[PDB]
Amino acid sequence: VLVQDLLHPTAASEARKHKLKTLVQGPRSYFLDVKCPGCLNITTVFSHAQTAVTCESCSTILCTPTGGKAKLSEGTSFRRK
Amino acid sequence: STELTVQSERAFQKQPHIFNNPKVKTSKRTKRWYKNAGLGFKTPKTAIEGSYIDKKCPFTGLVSIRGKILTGTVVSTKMHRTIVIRRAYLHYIPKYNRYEKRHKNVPVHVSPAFRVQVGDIVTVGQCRPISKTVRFNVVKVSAAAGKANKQFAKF
Amino acid sequence: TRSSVLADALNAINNAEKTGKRQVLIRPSSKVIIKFLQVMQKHGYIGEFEYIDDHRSGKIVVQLNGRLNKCGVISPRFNVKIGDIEKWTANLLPARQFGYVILTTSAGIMDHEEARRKHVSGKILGFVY
Amino acid sequence: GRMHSAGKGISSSAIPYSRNAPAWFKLSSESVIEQIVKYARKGLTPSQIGVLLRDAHGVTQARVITGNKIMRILKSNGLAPEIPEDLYYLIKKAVSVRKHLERNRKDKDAKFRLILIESRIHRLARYYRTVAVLPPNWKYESATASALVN
Amino acid sequence: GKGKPRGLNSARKLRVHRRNNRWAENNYKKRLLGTAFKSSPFGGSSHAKGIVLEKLGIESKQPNSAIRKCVRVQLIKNGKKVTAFVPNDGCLNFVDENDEVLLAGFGRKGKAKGDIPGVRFKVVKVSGVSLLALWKEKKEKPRS
RNA sequence: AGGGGAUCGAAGAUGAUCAGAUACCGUCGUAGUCUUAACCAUAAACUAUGCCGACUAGGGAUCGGGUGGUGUUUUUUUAAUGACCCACUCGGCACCUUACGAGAAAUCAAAGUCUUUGGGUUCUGGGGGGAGUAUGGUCGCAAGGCUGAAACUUAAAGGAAUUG
RNA sequence: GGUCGGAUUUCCAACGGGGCCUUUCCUUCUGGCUAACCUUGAGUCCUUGUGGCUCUUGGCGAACCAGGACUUUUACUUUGAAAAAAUUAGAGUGUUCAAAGCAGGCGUAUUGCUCGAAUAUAUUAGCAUGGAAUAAUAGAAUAGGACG
RNA sequence: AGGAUAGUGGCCUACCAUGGUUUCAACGGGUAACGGGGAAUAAGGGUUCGAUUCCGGAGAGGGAGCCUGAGAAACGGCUACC
Ligand SMILES: [Mg+2]
Ligand SMILES: [Mg+2]
Ligand SMILES: [Mg+2]
Ligand SMILES: [Mg+2]
Ligand SMILES: [Mg+2]
Ligand SMILES: [Mg+2]
Ligand SMILES: [Mg+2]
Ligand SMILES: [Mg+2]
Ligand SMILES: [Mg+2]
Ligand SMILES: [Mg+2]
Ligand SMILES: [Mg+2]
Ligand SMILES: [Mg+2]
Ligand SMILES: [Mg+2]
Repeated sequence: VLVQDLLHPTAASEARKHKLKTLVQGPRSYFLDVKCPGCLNITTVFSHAQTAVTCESCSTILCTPTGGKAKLSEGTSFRRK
Repeated sequence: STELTVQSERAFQKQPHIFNNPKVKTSKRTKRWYKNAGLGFKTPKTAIEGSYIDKKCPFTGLVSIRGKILTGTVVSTKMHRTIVIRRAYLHYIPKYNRYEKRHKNVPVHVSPAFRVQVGDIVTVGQCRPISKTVRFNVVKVSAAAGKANKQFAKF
Repeated sequence: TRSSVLADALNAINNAEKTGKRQVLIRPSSKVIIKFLQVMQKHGYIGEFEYIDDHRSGKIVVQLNGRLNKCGVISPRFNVKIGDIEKWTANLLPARQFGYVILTTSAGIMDHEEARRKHVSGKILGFVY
Repeated sequence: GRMHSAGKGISSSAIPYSRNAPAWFKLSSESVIEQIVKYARKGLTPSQIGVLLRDAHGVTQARVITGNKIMRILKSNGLAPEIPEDLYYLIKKAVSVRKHLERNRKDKDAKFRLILIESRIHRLARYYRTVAVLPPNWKYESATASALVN
Repeated sequence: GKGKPRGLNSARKLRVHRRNNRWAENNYKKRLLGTAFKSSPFGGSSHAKGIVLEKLGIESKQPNSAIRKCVRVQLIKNGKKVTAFVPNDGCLNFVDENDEVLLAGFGRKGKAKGDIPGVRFKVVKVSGVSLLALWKEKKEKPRS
């Protein structure tokens, strides 16, 4: 220590640090394109959904809220971004 | 204003030595004296075209503006033709090189040529003693909004 | 709650200087802070500093060259006449030959030598020596 | 923080730096506006409208995809409530606590919490009256509170 | 920090706090209450005259053993009774009873001096003649 | 004031001890202890450390939540889960080392960022006693609480540590 | 540099200023002293570095006088006018010295000349006055908004 | 609105309205309080004093009333009461 590059820190270090405690704060959540076997529709969901989003065809349940990231259903495929 | 018994008193209210000769009838049929208060203040069109008498008016009365010019916010409009302004200021205390808030309440005569409400800012000019406590006349109302017409319910 | 981001800035710089750090992070980094840093940078007490543009308030990374003894705010910001600048410099500065009392005058934020050259006065902001 | 507690938790949301997000959203800002309006007519508050929008759709920040905030859009579309959401929910909590207290005389913890909730209500109501969101001499009376909240 | 207000507009608070805590000083409290005028054997005076009521032998405080040869006198101007020490070898034979004496303090603004308990005054003159002059035999005590 | 009232136990009784013991000890035992409806508002109510905010040091733990795994585990001897392990992270009760710093010192991660003295703000103190007394006010059914002097008196009282 | 470390300078160093341009307010007429002249029908000789260019026809005049198509409000800070004398600080003056005082000094004394009796400060508030960093305040959200 | 005053003014009167001040400390109590120029001390900031040579106010044993006069509610003027 006692001499550091505060402007250009390590990507592993920022990945370790808290989301509010980086050099520039930003979200670590993300959005998922979600596909259920019922139909060919694509549903955009939030990683930390905090709701039980439902598909237009499979209009009962798609995900279950949890403390952090939403628990996607076992009969479901997903893709980041 | 024009209505509600301008002659509401036991005596006839009129500007002294301003004769409205009844023999000759002009178009206006009445004569109203007025003056500019000076010092850059302008006589309002309400004073020019009003019906009130108000012998203490800085524009249509017999009083004159001379001496100090003060500014303040209105805190009381409860008595007839007189308001109370609040002059807030900071008093320096040299030992602590600091300030303390202080205020004075100035009773000031308001001409019916002006409409004031609590919260308005007015400039007042010193005049001869008008009452026991009043020594100033409202000469300008520096009020644009008043913070009253924007608090209503929203539809 | 925060009441003087300038005070937090100068306290953080002072603590890094005391601990021997060569760089310090400052938040939220107002433009009064930026002017204070430019004055001490002009006189050489700090090096390059960097404004981080987050979309909320900004940050500053200041490079420290070990030449700073102490910097801090004078809170509250007393009004100072022309003749009380000498009293403030006598009270706050280690010597009459170096060190600066920072003023916020109508002509802008400057050091007391510049204020005396300009024959201007204002409020007292802080000091550096 | 925690004006009526000793807690010091942070637990905030960190909105992205990019004010023009997210380079993969394709729905029109106008279509977002009809979605907001139809949810308001369904009877949803702005916060949960934004929650369900962000959840079941790709709209990350409505103030980013659309040019205005949710409450601003609803006010522009004539759907603003008589009282704001946060004040409404504080009043609802106070009504719940009072209903509990009227039958639980010995719940002194509930009495303490009721006092703290009512003081929060009064502070927020004062702010809203100064910012003219509420009419002047609007008052939380604790007698018409249940009427105010229904 | 420091537990006192610092804002530019806190002068009223600072002045009032100083006024309130000023009452914990001794001299300020005496000046403001007028204790010397109200509760003090002298009326704030340096000296006072009195009529000797009696001669007293006051025992010395530890670790001293002595009889201090004081006098109980009544002041002319207010009728208060005080005890005055008669300072020198002898000089108690110069005082007598019913005589008129002049009294000063010891020098501790109250606060009985030395090993003499509860005695705050000393005799300067008797019958209009300085006690030092009577002790040095420069003068003689008048018959009257 | 009503109910309850096992136990223990201000008062009291009583046996010891003792010079005396209306103390300690032993055996009983009213009020209390429990409860309801009302009062009271005081504790060494103590961390004897006001509250809010920022920064400064090196670790191992632990509680709650969350994130991740060339991880394991009772189920399918290769499933969410739950339970453990590892790496983090936010918040919390705290600990260990040392103080670079502070302090009169004991000690303190705050009691640091203080003659290089200014982040915001509330309350309290001004040698020891008299005295939290007197009086006035106010609250209480009372016990008492809150507010709260003066005369006078006195050279120390007091803190931490050292040696005996 | 004939001027024995002794009195320098538009080739400038760093300052303290003002003005103009860069998307840059000075809201706008009233009559003329012809904008720090964006017009050379004329024309002024100092015999070859570069600031001492005459009668300038008008010609888009903010460096100027109160009538209102005239004013967001302060805190703060600069400068200035005044703020009795005495007292205070302080200049001069051999009261024999001094405290003081405001006197005195110089001619050939032939009938006289002359220095003075300074200066500074005296707060807050008020009054003008340059500045617009710091701190507060106001504006256009059901447009009852601005510009002609 | 009038009266009175040298004159403004609840200064007073008639009628009317219900106002005015206040924790930014009103109102009340105390002052061994006349205010100031100033004085003592004083690194800076301050603390204390100012009955008393100059300025302003007030009073002439205590109150009140008044005459004469440009000017007095005078007291080395008057009148009454104490
Ligand atoms: Mg709070
Ligand atoms: Mg404890
Ligand atoms: Mg305690
Ligand atoms: Mg805990
Ligand atoms: Mg004490
Ligand atoms: Mg009249
Ligand atoms: Mg009247
Ligand atoms: Mg007196
Ligand atoms: Mg005097
Ligand atoms: Mg007199
Ligand atoms: Mg005469
Ligand atoms: Mg006489
Ligand atoms: Mg006389």
